Amino acid sequence: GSIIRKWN
Amino acid sequence: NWSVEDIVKGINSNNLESQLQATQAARKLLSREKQPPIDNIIRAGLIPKFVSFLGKTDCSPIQFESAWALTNIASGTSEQTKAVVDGGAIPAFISLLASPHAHISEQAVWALGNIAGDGSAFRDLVIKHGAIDPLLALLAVPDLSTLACGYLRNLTWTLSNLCRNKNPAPPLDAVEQILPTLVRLLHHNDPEVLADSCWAISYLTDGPNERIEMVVKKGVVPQLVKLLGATELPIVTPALRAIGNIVTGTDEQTQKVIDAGALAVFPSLLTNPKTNIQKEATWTMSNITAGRQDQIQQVVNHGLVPFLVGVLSKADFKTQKEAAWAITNYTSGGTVEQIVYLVHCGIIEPLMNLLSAKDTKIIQVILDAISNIFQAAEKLGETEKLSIMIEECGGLDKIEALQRHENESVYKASLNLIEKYFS
Repeated sequence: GSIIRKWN
Repeated sequence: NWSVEDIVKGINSNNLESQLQATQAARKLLSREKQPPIDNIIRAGLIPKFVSFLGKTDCSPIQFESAWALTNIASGTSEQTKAVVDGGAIPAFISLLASPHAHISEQAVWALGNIAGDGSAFRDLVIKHGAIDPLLALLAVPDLSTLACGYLRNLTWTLSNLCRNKNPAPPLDAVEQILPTLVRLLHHNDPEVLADSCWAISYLTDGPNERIEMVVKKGVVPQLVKLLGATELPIVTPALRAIGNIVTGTDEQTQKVIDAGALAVFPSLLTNPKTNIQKEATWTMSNITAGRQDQIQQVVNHGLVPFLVGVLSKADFKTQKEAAWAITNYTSGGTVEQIVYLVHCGIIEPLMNLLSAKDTKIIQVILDAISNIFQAAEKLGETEKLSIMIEECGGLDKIEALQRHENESVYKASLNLIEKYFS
């Protein structure tokens, strides 16, 4: 953290 | 209902009318509900013939029939679409876009939409043949409302396919060129038009922050937020996706989502009966709790912490996994005061309960959240008090049993915790 996660 | 054999006889007579009639037969065949004989038609070598009829400006009816037949082939598998492309269909459909017969122009639109949607290479190949000008030109009217529904919906869906796919994303200059029209469609009153625009916007915002930026610069965020609270699932679904993508960018980009009122829709989104809405809403929230403390504070002000607690307590496991992520991010960037608020809202019990999940990641994520909360407790001296809640809520045993765990990071942090805080 602090962690951005994309996708989708 | 002709045989393939007869359609080929028809098409190979050099008689315009027998040709027209055979093609019409072919088109009805390929529109058949059960298992239309696409491969049969393809194997008979009919495609080049069809592509050729597309150019007969004189019999517009055979232009139409052959367009429709081709469209139904290209609407099939990726190999079937390839056959239409190999047949030379792309430039031929692009010329048709300018047909004076709306029904023919429309067919060409549909065809290019199916070809572009196969994947990024066909998408780009279609762009290279110059499909975009003629497409956008079909929408160059002061008010979209004067266009026929079916027509508009087809145009929107096709443009959406030209925005679709990654590896690579569409050419930037193509995206620049399309955006203003796509933004008009996003503001149209038709539910299907709206859904396909949102899909397009969600395609375009799935990527580097530069991509996100060109979209957000168009001022679409407020309209996205509005669509976020629509009653139609087919609209909400893509709208949530676009919002979710945007908050994966810079904090300033995320701030525009917050500024537009997005957070007020989350009480219901985080409790939405449709599992994927809930899942993606929690995902979105995780990339908001990953932001600045002032942004976390806005999550707090909007009353969303009790909702995160809720989702963490009872939800599809995937959703719960997103919720664990949102708490870890929250405990990371949050102030001590905010972290304290999180505990008071009841985060501990449902956290401890998920340490029983046979999923290595969620365990790593939760234990991470536990450290961050402990370190907050340290700055208050209140480390002991917390230590108790976690035993009282049944966690101590699980953090213990997790010393023996197969993963390294897991038993590493499991042990780290027990020493600092439980002995």
